[PDB]
Amino acid sequence: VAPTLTARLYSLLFRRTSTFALTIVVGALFFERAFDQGADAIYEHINEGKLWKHIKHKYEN
Amino acid sequence: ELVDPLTTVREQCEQLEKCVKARERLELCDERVSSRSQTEEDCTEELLDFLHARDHCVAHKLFNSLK
Amino acid sequence: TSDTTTAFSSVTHICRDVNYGWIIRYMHANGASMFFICLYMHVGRGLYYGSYTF
Amino acid sequence: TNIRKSHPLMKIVNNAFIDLPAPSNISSWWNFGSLLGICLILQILTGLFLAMHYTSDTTTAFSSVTHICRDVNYGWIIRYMHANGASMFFICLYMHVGRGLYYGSYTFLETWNIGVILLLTVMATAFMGYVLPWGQMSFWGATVITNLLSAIPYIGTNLVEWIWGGFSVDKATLTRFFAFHFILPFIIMAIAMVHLLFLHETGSNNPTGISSDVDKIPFHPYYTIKDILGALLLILALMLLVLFAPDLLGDPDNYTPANPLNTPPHIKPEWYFLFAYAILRSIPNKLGGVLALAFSILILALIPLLHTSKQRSMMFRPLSQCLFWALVADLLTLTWIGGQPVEHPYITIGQLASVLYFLLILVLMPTAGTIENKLLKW
Amino acid sequence: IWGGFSVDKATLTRFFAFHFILPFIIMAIAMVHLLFLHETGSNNPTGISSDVDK
Amino acid sequence: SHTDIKVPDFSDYRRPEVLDSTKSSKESSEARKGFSYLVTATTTVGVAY
Amino acid sequence: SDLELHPPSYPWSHRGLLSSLDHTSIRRGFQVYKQVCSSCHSMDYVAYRHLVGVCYTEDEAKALAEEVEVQDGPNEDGEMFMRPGKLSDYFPKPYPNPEAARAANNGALPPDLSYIVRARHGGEDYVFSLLTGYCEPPTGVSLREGLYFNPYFPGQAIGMAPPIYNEVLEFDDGTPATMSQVAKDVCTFLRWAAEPEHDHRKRMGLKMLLMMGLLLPLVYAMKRHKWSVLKSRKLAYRPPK
Amino acid sequence: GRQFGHLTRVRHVITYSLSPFEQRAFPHYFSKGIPNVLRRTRACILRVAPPFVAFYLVYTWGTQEFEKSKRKNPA
Ligand SMILES: CCCCCCCCCCCCCCCCC[C@@H](O)O[C@H](CO[C@H](O)CCCCCCCCCCCCCCC)COP(=O)(O)OCC[N+](C)(C)C
Ligand code: HEC
Ligand code: HEC
Ligand code: HEC
Ligand code: HEC
Ligand SMILES: CO/C(=C/C(N)=O)[C@H](C)[C@H](/C=C/c1csc(-c2csc([C@@H](C)/C=C/C=C/C(C)C)n2)n1)OC
Repeated sequence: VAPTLTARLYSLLFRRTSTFALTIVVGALFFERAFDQGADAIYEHINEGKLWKHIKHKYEN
Repeated sequence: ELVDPLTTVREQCEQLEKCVKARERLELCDERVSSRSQTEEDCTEELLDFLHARDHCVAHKLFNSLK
Repeated sequence: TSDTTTAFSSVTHICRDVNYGWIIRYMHANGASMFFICLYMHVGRGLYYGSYTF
Repeated sequence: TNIRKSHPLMKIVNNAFIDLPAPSNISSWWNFGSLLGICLILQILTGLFLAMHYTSDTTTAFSSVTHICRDVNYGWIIRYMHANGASMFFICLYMHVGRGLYYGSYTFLETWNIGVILLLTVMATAFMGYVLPWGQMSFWGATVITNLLSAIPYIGTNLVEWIWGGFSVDKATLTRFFAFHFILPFIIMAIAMVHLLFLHETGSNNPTGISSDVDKIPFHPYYTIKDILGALLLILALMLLVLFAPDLLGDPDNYTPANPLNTPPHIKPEWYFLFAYAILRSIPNKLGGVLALAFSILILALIPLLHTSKQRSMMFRPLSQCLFWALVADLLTLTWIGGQPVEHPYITIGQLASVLYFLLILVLMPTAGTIENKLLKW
Repeated sequence: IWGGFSVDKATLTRFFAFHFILPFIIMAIAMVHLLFLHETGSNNPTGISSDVDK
Repeated sequence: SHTDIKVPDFSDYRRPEVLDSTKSSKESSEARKGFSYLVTATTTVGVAY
Repeated sequence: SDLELHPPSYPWSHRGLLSSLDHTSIRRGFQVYKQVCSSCHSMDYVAYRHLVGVCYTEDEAKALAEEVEVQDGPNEDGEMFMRPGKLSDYFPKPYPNPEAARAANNGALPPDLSYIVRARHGGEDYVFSLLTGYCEPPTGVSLREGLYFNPYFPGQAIGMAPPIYNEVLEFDDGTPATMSQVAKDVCTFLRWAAEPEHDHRKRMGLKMLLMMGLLLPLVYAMKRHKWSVLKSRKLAYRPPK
Repeated sequence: GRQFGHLTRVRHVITYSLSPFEQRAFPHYFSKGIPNVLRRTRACILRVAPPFVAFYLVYTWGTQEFEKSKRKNPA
């Protein structure tokens, strides 16, 4: 964090509206993965075994 | 044979401060409708008052050890 | 009505049972193509007269 | 020179949403105008996607609604987005009219009277809306309201039967109500753009009621971003209501199909009709009941003729502030009472509040303004 | 566009909704049509400008 | 007389990277735009989802 | 009588402010409809395919479907035949028309059971309270013997005879079939057979709350910085002479 | 409609503004905001609260008078 990470993020990506856009769309794709299942994992913990995804192996051929 | 959790914990509910109090006014209504000639001052009212105090307690503990 | 079961019948219901429904129904059906003759006249005129330059 | 200023389409947008001279000091209370526009559009997009799978006949009306929720992919959200957006649209309407009273905005005659017509139309819409599921409340609510029109002197019965398509709220009425409920939000939108035309002829009012020509700021970016933030809050309030409590505002009777014989014990409007239902039920007479319900809303068209104050806003008017909140708290009373049966404590205070609504607007607040003028030696 | 694997139940009702809305969008697009037009006024049979005889 | 017009002191509002009158703002312009543009980029990313 | 009594608030595994349905107990409750309330109670809006992925697997659901005769569409001959149950079949209609419900179920008409925890005030707590809170008539009032007695019923009397007594079936996977258990499970099934989307909305609602928690401070920050040019502006009036 | 440069006549008012990138979005958010919010509340409590209290007590009495009416006490 030598000339600040935000400063280098500005000069490398935020300056031109093109690389600013590209950072958002690349970022929107990364974030969608880390959030969808990342929030699903928190939804798992409040319903530890009362979901069908946990029951699964009880009725298997 | 067959141990129902409702009636097991309902006995703890019937034995509560505000609960017996509502059975006292139910009984005094009982021994007045039965005692008099041909009234219509019936005890559907006092019945519901007891069940109000009783079933409030029922909900608090009922679900603790239900499989 | 919008369902398969009643779509065809409601259309008939209009023509047969609904007061002056038959006129409304045919006014629509014929107006649809009357709308097309005007569209065709109007586009044609645009070509002929160079109106398209707008 | 500037493309954004001189193009016969971009020019019209620029002068309404971008370069518009707006007051520097408009409250969060000014957000409801845009939030209404969001609400109107939201109802259109959920409405259409609902109209795609919904049927208009008695035989299939209730079932198609279920079909949407159960079978149609993400149909349950679209359905509840609609139902909750309907009343979200009403909270914004109520905030917006209230703000108009408080701040003296009504002095813009044309733009205000158009807004009254917007209100009647959005309410005429929602009343036709709730009938469509064909639940018990759909039918009997439809029955209770329509039957009132039998009271109009010589013209009475012929009118109600004409709106009915028969002698009761029947087969004809459902489908007919659907057609009117499809078209009315579009007419609403057209009337809403004239509303915005008349408005832009003066620009906005502000909290002070003094003219803001000496301190105008451009609608972008200040009000673009203030409306962006405000819309995020609307989605929060609409989505908490949809993803956690989709029936909190909803009546359970509407979850059983309509029965024209078996009439339910309570006849409960959706909350946004409760104050008006109260005003109507309070008066015993048939003709008078409807004429009081009518008067309950058309009264807003009188408020400008009954501006008595030398100042525009209530901001510097303490007596008028108290009389305003009396009107809000009184309207809160009419609401609660409307959702109650016509038994002992409720007949009296419900009738009493009714008199107060009218005495407050027609007499009390016009007097406060005269006194308030006199205290300033004006 | 089908709501399935053929022109089914879904398609009728869906087509109805689109057929209700589209004439209103038509009207809105028709008023812009008239806006752009009034910016020049009408053309005439000759194709010469009529500013000298309006 | 127009020479009396000094700009009111802004220290109360100034971002800390630009509180020093003897310090060049250019040193911190990069980092300062960075923060406010990151907020925006993150916002759009959230809206996009 | 007209005067009422309301259900308490039994602490269900799904009426928590964000919590999903108990999937093991949606299963048990299906059975409590299957050989008990299927003989007087319609469930017209729940099909067999709906049970898949929720409580049972693909095979189990088909296996339960095949258990009864369904009137299938007309053959080539022109008469309606009867076939084993498929996955896409609706839940069996006990009465051909609600008028047959009147004559063959002790005067009164039993209501449709899909959407039951949403059509009665208080919801599942009410149905649990009506099912579990059965008692003997009070003094002064005589129940007309073509009608029973329940305190939770609005009119106190009327209609339904109660099959909620201990063990009307043995539960598939090691579970004691008591009164409070057999009443709980139906309700935990009827919640699902009124609002199936329950879990999804709550899953989405969490995502909405987490999204707003990130978005609301960030948009506010966008607004403030834009508005800051105005919020720190200094005025000075310098009139002449 | 009206546009800038045509709104009204204004003479002798200097305005000093700062760039948003030069300043902080929340200068003293809690140290000034909280003093302000109470000040704002105190300014209006005697003007907004009294009808709501009056409603609340009518609501609480009215509902208490509703239930305590249909039940009897003699024959
Ligand atoms: C109408 C009903 C809906 C209600 C919606 C209400 C909810 C609010 C959400 C509304 C959206 C508001 C967006 C938030 C405003 C942020 C401003 C944003 O638009 O950025 C602007 C510029 O826009 C972006 O740069 C564009 C980025 C594009 C990112 C992609 C977006 C996702 C769309 C996917 C595109 C693919 C098309 C789809 C094909 C199928 C200006 O940026 P600025 O803060 O001034 O910074 C200046 C730029 N610098 C740094 C270079 C100096
Ligand atoms: C199996 C465990 C069930 C469940 C969950 C329910 N029933 Fe019945 N029921 C029957 C009749 C004739 C009535 C009508 C009585 C009246 O006039 O109200 C009912 C009523 C219901 C209700 C509605 C009551 C209410 O909530 O207001 C509910 C929720 C309900 N039942 C659930 C008849 C039968 C029957 C044949 C005699 C059997 C078997 C069942 N019921 C079993 C069940
Ligand atoms: C008669 C009550 C009335 C109703 C109802 C009403 N309007 Fe308004 N509206 C007004 C008035 C008066 C103003 C002027 C407010 C001002 O500038 O202070 C206004 C302002 C607005 C604004 C500008 C932003 C603002 O809030 O000042 C918009 C946008 C708006 N109205 C749209 C709508 C929409 C959409 C509807 C719902 C169809 C509607 N209004 C309902 C009377 C109302
Ligand atoms: C691209 C073909 C085209 C179509 C299709 C078309 N317009 Fe036009 N329209 C034009 C042009 C070009 C003109 C200019 C004609 C001129 O002035 O000579 C015009 C002129 C008109 C005029 C002015 C009167 C006149 O005839 O010059 C009206 C009104 C009109 N259009 C409305 C409509 C309506 C309504 C529709 C159906 C929705 C429509 N038009 C369809 C291109 C067309
Ligand atoms: C595309 C036509 C369409 C538009 C536009 C429309 N809706 Fe609806 N709305 C429907 C249909 C279809 C239903 C019935 C399905 C349902 O209940 O979800 C309905 C349902 C309703 C309901 C009953 C809610 C419920 O589920 O209990 C209300 C209330 C309502 N709409 C109000 C409105 C309002 C207010 C507007 C905006 C002025 C509007 N709608 C816009 C077609 C429309
Ligand atoms: C369809 O029924 C219902 C709908 C609902 N959304 O609550 C309620 C259950 C019902 C309605 C109550 C109610 C009260 S008050 C009202 C209403 C309907 S309509 C209207 C007037 C003011 C509007 C007239 C518009 C006329 C234009 C066409 C010119 N007021 N409806 O309760 C009986």
